[PDB]
Amino acid sequence: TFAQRLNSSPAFSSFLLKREKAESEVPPSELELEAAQKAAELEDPEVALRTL
Amino acid sequence: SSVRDVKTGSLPTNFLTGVYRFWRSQNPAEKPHDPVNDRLLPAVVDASDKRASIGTWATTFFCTIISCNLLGLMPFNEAPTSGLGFATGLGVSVWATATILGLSKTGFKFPFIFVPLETISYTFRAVSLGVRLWVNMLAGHTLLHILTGMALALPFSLGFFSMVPATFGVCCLLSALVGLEYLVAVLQSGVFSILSTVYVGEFNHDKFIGPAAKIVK
Amino acid sequence: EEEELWLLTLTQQFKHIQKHFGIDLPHSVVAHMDPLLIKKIDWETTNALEDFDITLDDMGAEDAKEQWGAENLSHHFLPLIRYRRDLARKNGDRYGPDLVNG
Amino acid sequence: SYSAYFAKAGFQFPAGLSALVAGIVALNVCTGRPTKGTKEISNAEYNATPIGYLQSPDQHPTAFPKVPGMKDVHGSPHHHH
Amino acid sequence: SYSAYFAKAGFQFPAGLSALVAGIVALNVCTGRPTKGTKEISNAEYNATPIGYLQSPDQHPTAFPKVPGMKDVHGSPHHHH
Amino acid sequence: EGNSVAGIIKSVNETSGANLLSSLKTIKAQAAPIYPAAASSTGYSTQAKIALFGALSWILYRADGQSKAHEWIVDLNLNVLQAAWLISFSSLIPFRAVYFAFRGMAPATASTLNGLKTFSSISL
Amino acid sequence: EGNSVAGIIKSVNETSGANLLSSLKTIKAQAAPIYPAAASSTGYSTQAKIALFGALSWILYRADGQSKAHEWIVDLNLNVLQAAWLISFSSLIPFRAVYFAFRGMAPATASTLNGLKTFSSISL
Amino acid sequence: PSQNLVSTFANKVIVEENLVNVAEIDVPFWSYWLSSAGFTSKDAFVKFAEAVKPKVAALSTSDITNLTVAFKRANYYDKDLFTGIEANVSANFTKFETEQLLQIVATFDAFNHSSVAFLDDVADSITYCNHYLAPVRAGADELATLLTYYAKNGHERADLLATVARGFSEVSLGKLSAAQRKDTVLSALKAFQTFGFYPESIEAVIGAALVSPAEYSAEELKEVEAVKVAAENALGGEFVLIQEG
Amino acid sequence: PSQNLVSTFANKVIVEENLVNVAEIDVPFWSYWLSSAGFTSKDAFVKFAEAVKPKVAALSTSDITNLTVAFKRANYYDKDLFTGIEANVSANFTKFETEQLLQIVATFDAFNHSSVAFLDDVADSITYCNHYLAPVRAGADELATLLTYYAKNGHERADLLATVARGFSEVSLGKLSAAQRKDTVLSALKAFQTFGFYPESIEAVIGAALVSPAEYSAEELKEVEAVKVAAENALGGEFVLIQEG
Amino acid sequence: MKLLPESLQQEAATAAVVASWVLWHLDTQLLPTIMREHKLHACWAAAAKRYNEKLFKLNPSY
Amino acid sequence: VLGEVYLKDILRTPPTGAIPANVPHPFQTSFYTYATKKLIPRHWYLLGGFTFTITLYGILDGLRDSGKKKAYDEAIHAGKTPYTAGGH
Amino acid sequence: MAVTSFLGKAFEKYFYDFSAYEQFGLNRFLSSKGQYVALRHVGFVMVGVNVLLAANFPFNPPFPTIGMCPAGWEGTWVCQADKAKALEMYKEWKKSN
Amino acid sequence: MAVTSFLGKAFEKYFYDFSAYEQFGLNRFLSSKGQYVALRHVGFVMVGVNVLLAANFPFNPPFPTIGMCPAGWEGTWVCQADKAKALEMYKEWKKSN
Ligand SMILES: [Zn+2]
Ligand SMILES: [Zn+2]
Repeated sequence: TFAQRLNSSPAFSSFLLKREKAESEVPPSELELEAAQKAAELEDPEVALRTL
Repeated sequence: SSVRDVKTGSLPTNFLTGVYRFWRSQNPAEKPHDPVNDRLLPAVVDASDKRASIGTWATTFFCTIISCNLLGLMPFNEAPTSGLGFATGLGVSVWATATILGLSKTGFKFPFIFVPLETISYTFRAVSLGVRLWVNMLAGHTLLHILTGMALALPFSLGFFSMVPATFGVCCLLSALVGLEYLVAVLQSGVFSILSTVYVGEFNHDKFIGPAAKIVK
Repeated sequence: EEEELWLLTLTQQFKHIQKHFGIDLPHSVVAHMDPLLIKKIDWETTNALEDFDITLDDMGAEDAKEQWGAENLSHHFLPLIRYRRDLARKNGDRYGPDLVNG
Repeated sequence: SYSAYFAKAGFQFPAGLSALVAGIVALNVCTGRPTKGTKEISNAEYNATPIGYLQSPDQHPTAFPKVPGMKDVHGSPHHHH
Repeated sequence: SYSAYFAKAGFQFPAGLSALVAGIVALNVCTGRPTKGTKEISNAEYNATPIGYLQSPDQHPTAFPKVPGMKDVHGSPHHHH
Repeated sequence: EGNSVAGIIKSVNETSGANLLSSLKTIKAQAAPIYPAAASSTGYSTQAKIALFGALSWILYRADGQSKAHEWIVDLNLNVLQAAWLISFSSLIPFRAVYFAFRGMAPATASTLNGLKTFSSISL
Repeated sequence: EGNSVAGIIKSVNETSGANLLSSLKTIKAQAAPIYPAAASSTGYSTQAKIALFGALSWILYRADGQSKAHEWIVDLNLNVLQAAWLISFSSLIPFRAVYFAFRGMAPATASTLNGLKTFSSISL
Repeated sequence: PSQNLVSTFANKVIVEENLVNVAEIDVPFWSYWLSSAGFTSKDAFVKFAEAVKPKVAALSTSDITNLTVAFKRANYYDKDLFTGIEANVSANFTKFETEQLLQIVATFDAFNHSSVAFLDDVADSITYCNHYLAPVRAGADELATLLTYYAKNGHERADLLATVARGFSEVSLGKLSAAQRKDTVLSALKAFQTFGFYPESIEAVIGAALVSPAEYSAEELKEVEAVKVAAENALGGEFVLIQEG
Repeated sequence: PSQNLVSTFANKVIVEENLVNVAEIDVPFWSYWLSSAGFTSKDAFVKFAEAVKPKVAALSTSDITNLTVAFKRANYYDKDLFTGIEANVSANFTKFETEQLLQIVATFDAFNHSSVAFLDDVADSITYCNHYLAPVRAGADELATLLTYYAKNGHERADLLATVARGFSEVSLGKLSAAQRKDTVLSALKAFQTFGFYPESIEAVIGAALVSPAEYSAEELKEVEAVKVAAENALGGEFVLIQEG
Repeated sequence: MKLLPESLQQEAATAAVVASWVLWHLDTQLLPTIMREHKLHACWAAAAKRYNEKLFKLNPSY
Repeated sequence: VLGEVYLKDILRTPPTGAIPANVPHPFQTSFYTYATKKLIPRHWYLLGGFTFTITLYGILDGLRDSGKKKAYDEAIHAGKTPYTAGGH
Repeated sequence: MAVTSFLGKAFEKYFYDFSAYEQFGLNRFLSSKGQYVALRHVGFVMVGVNVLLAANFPFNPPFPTIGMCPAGWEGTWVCQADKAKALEMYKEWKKSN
Repeated sequence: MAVTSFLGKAFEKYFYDFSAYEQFGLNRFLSSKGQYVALRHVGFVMVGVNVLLAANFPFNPPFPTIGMCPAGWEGTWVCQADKAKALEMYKEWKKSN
């Protein structure tokens, strides 16, 4: 998700943001969470062919 | 010869975007009567070529003064804008930039008994823009020197780590004056460059060229 | 699969910008992926129009703001209309959108 | 994913800082006047004077003075009082 | 065959030259004595003297002198002769 | 470096039907973008040492002339007053709220990118 | 980077007899050493500019104080006498004979390398 | 013998045969700056045109712009150099700028030299590879040269004509002298009717003639009024000059 | 209350439980320098020995030398750490130096811990991967520790013994105190007869005992004279001390 | 206290050197970087409706 | 087909080999392009305003030393010492 | 250690989770944490003032005392409000002390 | 041009094959080339001396003249062997000239 890609950003490995989480500001919505899981299923391109 | 690589969405890139877009918003462009299309696009581009870069100048003076004012609040450092030639030398240089812009609107010729009184109140803007920055950075630091001398008179005379309710009330008064100095450091860099957009933006007006011939309906 | 290289380069390049823009994308990768967008952005900075979208927002030009954005991604359709023009030139015809009345 | 590319290049100065530092230093050393507490003398005076008498007491204040106004050197006792 | 590998890295200083230049400069500026033709004065004299009178004539020789001994400035006419 | 979609198109065209579905994870990874790997430290650059020795050479030189300034104990007790606020700013500023407040100053990070809506660029 | 002889041994073992003699120029070139190619100029490094501006900043500063030296015309006519020999040394020193005379000062370049005489290291 | 040694040095060391022997290293630098100082020298430019021909295929875009406007000012036309120049432009057309292409075309418009692959790659580059307000920064005497070079060669690119028509306004024509504005307005209207393309900014190149018709003939104003009626029904209205205010 | 606040700060912030909480970052740096200051602390070294075990396989050679001589001075023997140490040495044996291996072996010789793969990769490294005069720079009390560690474990490497026998001379034994020279000469001759290897520089470790036999017993001089007759027929001659001059 | 400097022109020229370096650094280094990522986002957000409609009319895939 | 000679130097994919160098702006390349295209056409009002202040403050530095010289001569032509003799 | 990598991790766990507001209890006496910081601030100043004075105590103060004297001094060089006077008395006192 | 690549190639072909020992003939008058260099050397000094003197000619010489005067000067400030004397005479001459 966006906040999960922000947590591994270079900004959050900085000293003042090291113990911070990007989901604490605005959390990922239920559609963003369920579409990160759906995108994890389809990173196998064989699973994407057979689904389609 | 090889430039450095920038991460997109860095915090200094986001701060300076919002800072530049703030000072650019202080002198907005004026809407023409015509709709802006490919007919009016060279008139809009030429309207931008004749406007001064006050969006760039005001964030030059914001970023060079807030960096200088906040040096005075770092330990072992004094503010450069606490000097008379530095701080008033930025105030005259804004005033001369406004005047050189307003003098070029013609052909560099300078503009009954009224106009020496419009001029005086206009020439005082020169010294008032810089002295307001200088006196604020001087009078805040000077009061802090006097009250640190008073607050040192008590532990020098009385005990070290003794009779502590007398020095606690003045170490918290000293601490709340350094905190006000962080507010005056940010405000006076804002007031200097708000006023630079006002003074330079007075002569930031030219004629919209526009369409001289049309095909109506 | 005739024009699938162009349509899937547009897809793969925007999906990589969108995944990474404002998080960790370097400016070198943007200027690699989209060199003519960076070239046209640099023209506005060079020619003192670095606030041109703020100028069009000051004067309320909402349709010249959409033309400003569309003319700066205008080169995304250039690999297509150079291909479709070299189809129609080798097939004897003329390219349609090159012509005034056509 | 690009986080380890930005950790490789470490600290770097702003991209023209050597022209700011060479511009502020060139204003502080090309003053065109003697160096703030000194006075230019003739070569006949400089070759004839000890280095303890070229020094002024005002230009060497005491590094942590026990009395305000303590100086480290004393200079020439040949005053023109 | 390796000739084009050695053309890539261009000029380079000797591998510790910044410690030689910082050592020769730190011997020429940390002299511990006034700066060769000047004399340390009090602050009351420096604030009271014009910058044309702080200058000595010996310290400003003429850049291409038509007569040997020409100086550019003239200094204080208040000599103690 | 040619583009990776023409590398995908070529690598899928010259495979057979039998090893198509096995090859799809090595054509996926041959066209993934490079994310360079986390190298070893080699810490504190030749300019991070100039920045910290030059800042220590400045702090020592400013504290040297502060200690002979005729108000030397008042000058040295102002660095304690000024550094007390640098300590109270590390403990009071919400640094995650400040980070996301600067992200809203910039319109580039205040929203998501907006073009290319996937139904326009299909290739069926 | 594994060693290129084990790359030769592997590439010759997994070829067939029919394409052995055709593959021998691409196994030869896969195990040739890298000689990096002549890149573009990017001339005058960030330290070659310090070396030439700092030498011009030295020559101007030394000629500045030479011109007010009380023997200024004798000082400035000694730089003409000294630079006359820098010109006569470019025209009289045999620079190829000097190059091969310094190569004989070093025993590393005064001879050829001497080990490993080829009949001891055969593999038949 | 001081005057004799200087005069002997001047007749064997500083001549133009050694001035073109130091000029062999970088050609388009020395070609451009000498021609701007007034050094035409038709058979000294032939030494340029063969010393640069093994290099034209790998020149930067500001080098190619420096070759063509130098070989325009020296008026020398080497047809087998100028096909290597147009094969530099039509192979690197995305890297050229409208500031650079409007000077390359005006060289190719004097020396009547064109290709169809070159005319497309200049029009593809001005329209798509360059900023859409780059015609506004051009100056209308260079845009009219580009408009006629596409009408001389019969090349109808209706996307290029909408781009070049941005750079015609009261602003861009007002920076011209009225001798040069007249030579541009007639040259731009002659190209706008050759394609039959009447954009909404044709009413600034027409109105640059009808606001001062005492510099024009009645033959040329018949040419202008032919385009005005041709543009009036295309844009769907009638022409009207504006008195300002 | 100034004394109360300092004493409260001292019992909750500066203890040895937080001294080992800053020492978790780089272990073999802090392990080595604290043990050289006299900080043994057997169950503070157990916090070291598990904090470093995910790192021993990737340590530099001067880090491995710092672990073993710290865990020798603290006398703590972690058998599953010391197999990761000997798997660092026997995987990077070409990178270790004789200065570093003679200190790692003397740790492995106190704590009687060996492998056959470790004993070969230490002997392969001292003999082939290191300079052949590196035993001469060693000091003979460390070489005798290496000689007995190969005789305790019954490992006959006749190439290693010719290398370590360089570092026995009048020079190397003369830098020893006569209490430590005696503990070395008996320890070196006991290892030289265990392999039956009598090099030509055994006549300097024998002659270090026979030039001052009043520090030795008659039991130990019977041990010495057993090796002298065993070395005399091997070298093909008879022993003779030299009066200098 | 310290009111007038030793040279007013030296302090006024220090202000002009600092503020012209900030002008150069902003115009040359900061603002090209600002506008490269401001206007990638802004051109994509302004063209997005006309880009996608132009692409819908172009690809023959429906 | 549309075959990658049409996408050349127009549209590239995300890099797979290595991350390239950043493309310089023309102003980061050369100060002469900055000076002649932006600094002098757009910011000459600031450079004129910084020039006015350095000139004006050199007038005021000239008035301050011609007033120091006036008070200095009026003590050595009046038999007084021109300063307070330092203090030490 | 690695000189940039050890105590950066030590300062990190001194900055973040090392908290004397909870490890020393201290919620028993203080209302919030926003007022623990607001007197650790004033506590840092009072400690830093008392260290700077005591690290060189026998000094004639540059600052104006308000008519007060430190200890049994009261007429010495430490309390003398004329500075050229107290320089003479300090030089006499330094031979004895 | 490329500023390091043009005149490096121009200086190379000025250094190497540009030779006024053969392009100006000059083997007719000179025996070797080892003595063409041995008086191009002395020719460089005599030219460089005569340029340095003439580029500022009206000057009182720091070096001792041997009792000689340049032209019609002979009693002016240019030939005056007392330097404080000639400074006075130059300042008078500079108002007139
Ligand atoms: Zn202070
Ligand atoms: Zn000399």
